[PDB]
Amino acid sequence: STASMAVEAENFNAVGGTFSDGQAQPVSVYTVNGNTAINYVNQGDYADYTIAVAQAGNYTISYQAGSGVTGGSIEFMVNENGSWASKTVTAVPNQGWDNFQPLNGGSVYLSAGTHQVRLHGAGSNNWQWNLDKFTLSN
Ligand SMILES: OC[C@H]1O[C@@H](O)[C@H](O)[C@H](O[C@@H]2O[C@H]3CO[C@@H]([C@@H]2O)[C@@H]3O[C@@H]2O[C@H](CO)[C@H](O)[C@H](O[C@@H]3O[C@H]4CO[C@@H]([C@@H]3O)[C@@H]4O[C@@H]3O[C@H](CO)[C@H](O)[C@H](O[C@@H]4O[C@H]5CO[C@@H]([C@@H]4O)[C@@H]5O)[C@H]3O)[C@H]2O)[C@H]1O
Ligand SMILES: [Ca+2]
Ligand SMILES: [Ca+2]
Ligand SMILES: [Cl-]
Ligand SMILES: [Cl-]
Ligand SMILES: [Cl-]
Repeated sequence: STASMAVEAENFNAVGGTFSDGQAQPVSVYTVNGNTAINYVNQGDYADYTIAVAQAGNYTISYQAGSGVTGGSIEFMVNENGSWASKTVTAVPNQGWDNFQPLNGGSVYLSAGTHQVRLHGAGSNNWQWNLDKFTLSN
């Protein structure tokens, strides 16, 4: 029943958000120290992923995330019946925008099948967090 899926944050299928950050897209990509990551993530911004799950299970969520402010949080959601269901919300420690640290995101039950996952800038701050990748582990 062991399974592990690392999803690169830069490999979103869509991004969105209202915050005016002056960029071409509401969430941007950059590289630092060979880590490609999403940045310019603001409050209300989100990044959508499609994930194929062979093995049903209660997966643990781990983010490689960083922030340079207090008040960023990653809300992990799954689309269930054309309706986003909030799964976990995780504050991101303020240890520097480029300083990615493993961050425990709680757990989410994923059936065998294909899931739409949303990572949403859920905290109070105008600026939220940067994200290298996240890993789902059973
Ligand atoms: O006599 C007294 C006055 O003298 C006069 O000469 C002056 O006019 C002055 O008047 C004041 O001037 C300042 C001080 O008070 C206000 C008054 O007008 C004014 O305040 C400034 O106003 C600015 C807008 O006009 C700004 O809001 C400024 O705030 C800052 O603006 C930028 C720079 O630093 C941040 C700060 O909010 C903001 O930058 C953003 O900060 C984010 C962290 O908060 C983050 O780093 C953003 O960047 C992102 O970081 C990582 C995530 O994604 C990417 C992205 O680059 C990256 O990986 C960043 O853009 C405010 O102080 C009298 O003194
Ligand atoms: Ca943004
Ligand atoms: Ca990455
Ligand atoms: Cl990926
Ligand atoms: Cl590194
Ligand atoms: Cl769950």
